[PDB]
Amino acid sequence: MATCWQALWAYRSYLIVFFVPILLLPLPILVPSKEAYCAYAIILMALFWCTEALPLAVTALFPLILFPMMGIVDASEVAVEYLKDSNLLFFGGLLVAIAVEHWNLHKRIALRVLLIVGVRPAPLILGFMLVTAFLSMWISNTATSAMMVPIAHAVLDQLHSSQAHLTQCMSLCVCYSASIGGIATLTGTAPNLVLQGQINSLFPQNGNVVNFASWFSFAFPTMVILLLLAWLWLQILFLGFNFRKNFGIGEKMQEQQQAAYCVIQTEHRLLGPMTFAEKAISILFVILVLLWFTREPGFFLGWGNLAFPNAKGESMVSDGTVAIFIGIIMFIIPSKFPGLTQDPENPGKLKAPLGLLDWKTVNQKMPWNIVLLLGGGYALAKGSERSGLSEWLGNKLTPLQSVPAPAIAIILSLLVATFTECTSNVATTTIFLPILASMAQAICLHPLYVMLPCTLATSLAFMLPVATPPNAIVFSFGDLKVLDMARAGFLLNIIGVLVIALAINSWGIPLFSLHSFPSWAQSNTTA
Amino acid sequence: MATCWQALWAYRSYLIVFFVPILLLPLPILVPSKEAYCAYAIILMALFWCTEALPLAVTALFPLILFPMMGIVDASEVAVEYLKDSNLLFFGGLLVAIAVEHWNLHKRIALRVLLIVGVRPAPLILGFMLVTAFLSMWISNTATSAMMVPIAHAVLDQLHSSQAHLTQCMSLCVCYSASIGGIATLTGTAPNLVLQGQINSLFPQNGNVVNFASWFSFAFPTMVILLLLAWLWLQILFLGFNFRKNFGIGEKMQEQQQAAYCVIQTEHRLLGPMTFAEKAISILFVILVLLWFTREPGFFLGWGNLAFPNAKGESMVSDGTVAIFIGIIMFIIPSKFPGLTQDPENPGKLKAPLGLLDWKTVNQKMPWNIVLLLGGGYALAKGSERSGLSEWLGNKLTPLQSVPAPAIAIILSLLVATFTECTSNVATTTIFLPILASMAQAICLHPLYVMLPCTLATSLAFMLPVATPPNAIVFSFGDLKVLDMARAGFLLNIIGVLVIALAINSWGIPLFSLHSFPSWAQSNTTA
Ligand SMILES: CCCCCCCCCCCCCCCCCC(=O)OC[C@H](COP(=O)(O)O)OC(=O)CCCCCCCCCCCCCCCCC
Ligand SMILES: CCCCCCCCCCCCCCCCCC(=O)OC[C@H](COP(=O)(O)O)OC(=O)CCCCCCCCCCCCCCCCC
Ligand SMILES: CC(C)CCC[C@@H](C)[C@H]1CC[C@H]2[C@@H]3CC=C4C[C@@H](OC(=O)CCC(=O)O)CC[C@]4(C)[C@H]3CC[C@]12C
Ligand SMILES: CC(C)CCC[C@@H](C)[C@H]1CC[C@H]2[C@@H]3CC=C4C[C@@H](OC(=O)CCC(=O)O)CC[C@]4(C)[C@H]3CC[C@]12C
Ligand SMILES: CCCCCc1ccc(/C=C/C(=O)Nc2ccccc2C(=O)O)cc1
Ligand SMILES: CCCCCc1ccc(/C=C/C(=O)Nc2ccccc2C(=O)O)cc1
Repeated sequence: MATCWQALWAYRSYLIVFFVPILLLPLPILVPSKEAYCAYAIILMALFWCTEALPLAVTALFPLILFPMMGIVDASEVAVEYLKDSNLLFFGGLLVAIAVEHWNLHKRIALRVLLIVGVRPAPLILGFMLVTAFLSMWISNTATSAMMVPIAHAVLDQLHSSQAHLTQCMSLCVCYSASIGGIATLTGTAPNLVLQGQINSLFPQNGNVVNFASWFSFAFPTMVILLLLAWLWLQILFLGFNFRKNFGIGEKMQEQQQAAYCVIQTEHRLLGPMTFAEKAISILFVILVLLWFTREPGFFLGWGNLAFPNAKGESMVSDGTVAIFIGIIMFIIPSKFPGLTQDPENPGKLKAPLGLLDWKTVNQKMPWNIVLLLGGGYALAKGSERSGLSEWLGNKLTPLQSVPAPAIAIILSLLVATFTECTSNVATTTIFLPILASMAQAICLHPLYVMLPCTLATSLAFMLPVATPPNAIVFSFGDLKVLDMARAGFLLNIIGVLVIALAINSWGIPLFSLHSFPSWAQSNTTA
Repeated sequence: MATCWQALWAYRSYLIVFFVPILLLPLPILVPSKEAYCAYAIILMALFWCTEALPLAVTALFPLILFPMMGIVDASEVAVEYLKDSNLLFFGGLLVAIAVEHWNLHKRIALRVLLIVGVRPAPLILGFMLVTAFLSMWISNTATSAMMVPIAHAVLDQLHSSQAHLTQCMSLCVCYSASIGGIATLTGTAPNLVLQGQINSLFPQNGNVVNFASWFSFAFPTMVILLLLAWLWLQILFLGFNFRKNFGIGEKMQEQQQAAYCVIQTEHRLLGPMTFAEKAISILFVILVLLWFTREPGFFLGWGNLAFPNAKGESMVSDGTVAIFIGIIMFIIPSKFPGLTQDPENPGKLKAPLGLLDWKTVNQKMPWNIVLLLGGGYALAKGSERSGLSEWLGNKLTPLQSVPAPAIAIILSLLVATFTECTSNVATTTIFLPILASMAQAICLHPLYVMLPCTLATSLAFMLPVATPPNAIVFSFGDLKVLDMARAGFLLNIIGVLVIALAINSWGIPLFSLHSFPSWAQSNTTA
């Protein structure tokens, strides 16, 4: 009787696997098209992540057994989508983070951070949101998340150990600041450069109206307002809304934080002179970031364009090649260089010191499930283009002409920021942007009024682990749930739409003259 | 004085990394072309595998940092070569081998094999060479090596434990029989079907001279002679040439083998009735092989052509899709199905049984280095086509016309079997075969006399771990060296050439009429 409601709650992860793909079978049966077959696979994988029925890397293997056997794409063509260039940037970025962790260099950094900032929950999070968003303005968002996530994990382990929901608030703040901060520069992310392509290709006489100096004046105050509104929402949701326990003001919080800071000062006064392994890894860490800043900056000419150019003039060497090249070097350098030890067998001959990385410790400490989880996001987005789901949704934005013009920028921002959680940012932008230019010419509206919110809203990807590859790197240590990401990222999409709709109707109107319909957007069909 | 020769022998793995890429710099400097830049990367990676200076998966990351920064191919195009379709067949094939190993089913199979064959070294190896070569005639060579290598490893662990150089002789015999046995049928391997394409496309009036019934009559006696000559060479090299210790004849070998067989009979009489986890995995193992036999057989119509066809008529579902689909199912089925246990925290609610596979045991027992080692072989072969190294070597076979005709089949077989150790079998065959047809028409020679040894010699890949993806699967357990493979595979290439040159000059002459220059190979330029 009452034992039936006990057992079925224990079997809740086996009842979802058996009853979710049956309850969605009205979709690929009643509307038999190739677009409905791709929408079935998107809802299915999004429901297996929130309920956590399967492991995260097992659900990412579902495009390998769905897209062939419903006719979307061949099996050999869906297989080469799983190890792209951004997978190797996560691979080589975590080869450095393993050698930092193994030689106790993460205990040196996490004690030097907490001596500067201090044991306070909320100013420590804002200290990590500012450095991550500042770094993401100049390098790729995957290179920032692969570097800052193992550092933010070592600070939390040194905070909790020295004190005897904060670990989810700090893992999400590095995920979100790497995506929010990338929109303040023209070369910050990838869909920002597509808008400069589609403006110079659609309207060839614009006179360079979208350059580095005018995009920065429009999108940098949007980044700062969206950052401080994301810090307030992440603090209210996961930490309390007390706003005095968070900053630690008053008594009974100054008694603990003096007793927590005096442990950190003692723990830092031990672990004295640095070893040879810490001196060689910290030098290789500065060289790795200095080669990321100056590889292809865009506003001057880096070493990736002087040496190694292609026919067009861009770089054949990406950010992943610099990360693999440094991680290979760590297999070569000895760890204790004059370390002639003795071997137990054949006493005889001597033994060599191990390198800064050996394969035995790389095989243990590597998050191999994230490499598959990131690869399952590309195959889910590639099958969305090969079926025609992006083209079908793009041809539904056209009858939105009979809405007043300030409300076309809001409805379009919601539809792009929802749809970009499934697909890629670069492929959504190059499809939608020719459609919105032809729609703006028909209702005597200026372009870059429906194209500028369409470019900024592809970077508001805050819910699912397949959009914005920063979203999957934060699951490398298993202290999160995918429900906890979707619980914080839903209202952050609606906050981010109301900020973009503020920046396009105030301080976006004078520096672009959005009230004129200028003389480079005419055609033979307008007037 | 004498301590200098002690220390430098200990540092032998750091002196090779520093002095091999300096001693080969005369190649990319003196002959500055794009073909010499690709030959430099091939010799470099082949020298780091034999001397074992770096780990096997680290050397496979070298096309990611070589081919971009010497102009061969872009970094984003060399990155999507590392997870192809045959990587996922090794992945899903080892998901089943982990669940077999974890639930002690490998102890049931390894005791049932040794009760049938018996503790004798040399007839046990021939028992594994026959079943592997028979299975490889009907399915892909990667699916046979992914299934038979964990079974042959469990027999050796049960042989050595029940007895108190054989472990290298048995790992290589499953590697070589999966490649040798695949040439006896037309649909056995991939370059065999390319010859039926290039014959029907070059000479359209051949009258179907290469079909299933005539290829089998020519290439099946070649497979059996090459198999028994490979069993004799592997036994002489690794085991002794005593030929009575191997078969175990005489006294002092019948005293041990009766005392070794009586341990196996006792060890098998324990481990009684099978559990639920052994009954569900053994049924999923028969269904996996039954779906591999009948997917796309070629001589009748499988389920891959009836259901899921493409526009041409072939299958959109490959052997990798069947292996992933079974390995996903093992995450769903419970292991002890009415297993309502108790949880220590909240005594209260109950707990669910784990599946047949959980991610904690997959993350430990998976050979993740072989997935990278197999991917480094495709990127090394793809960069050989994008530079033009295969085209350059193909245009050097043309001036071989002024050699007597039985010696053109031997020289060409040596040059293909050497060059195929670096590149792929399918891409070497589709480049070389149009060149040899045009060379055969100019010296009044029959085709399929220089094309039939060119098709059979792309399957004699026995030295390096990048050719024939069976060659990299045998390193999954680390009991081999790459030098031990190259020490057995060098003379097996010269043995395999002298067998092909026997089958093309005896019993290859009457059933193809190779002495006639028939009426379908004429042109406007011949006579
Ligand atoms: C404002 C909050 C900032 C929080 C910053 C969090 C992110 C830190 C990223 C660290 C990146 C490290 C790159 C590699 C470094 C290699 C060198 C190395 O390890 O040397 C040993 C060094 C410790 O040397 P030792 O003291 O001799 O043991 O360890 C370090 O990693 C150095 C500390 C790095 C982080 C410092 C961040 C300071 C930001 C200050 C911003 C302004 C604060 C204003 C408010 C306070 C005013 C007083
Ligand atoms: C000739 C040498 C043959 C050597 C064969 C080596 C390769 C064996 C491949 C085994 C593939 C197993 C697929 C999955 C099986 C699931 C079922 C299962 O495990 O059932 C429990 C079963 C044991 O059941 P139990 O006895 O109740 O514990 O275990 C097995 O896996 C069955 C044994 C499989 C291998 C048998 C090979 C026999 C070949 C005979 C060829 C002719 C020999 C001529 C000379 C001797 C004459 C007397
Ligand atoms: C539940 C787990 C353990 C296994 C996988 C179940 C689902 C995730 C997928 C895998 C195979 C899928 C099926 C693969 C192919 C088809 C055929 C498809 O219809 C056609 O292809 C009709 C013919 C055509 O128009 O081409 C309708 C959906 C369906 C049944 C799919 C329904 C959803 C299925 C069962
Ligand atoms: C030894 C490990 C620790 C680091 C890597 C060393 C070698 C494996 C590779 C990596 C980079 C390679 C270099 C990359 C580029 C070039 C330029 C190349 O010449 C040109 O490209 C000339 C200009 C042109 O014609 O395009 C000659 C080889 C060289 C020096 C390569 C020599 C071999 C190098 C040093
Ligand atoms: C299928 C993919 C989507 C998953 C379903 C889903 C899950 C969560 C949410 C967002 C809930 C939320 O934002 N709730 C709150 C609001 C205001 C204050 C506190 C909360 C709170 O939940 O704590 C939306 C949708
Ligand atoms: C750079 C890639 C090639 C590696 C170099 C290389 C390594 C090994 C060999 C083959 C040696 C061999 O076959 N030797 C023997 C012959 C007859 C009986 C016993 C042996 C024996 O070595 O035990 C050839 C070349």
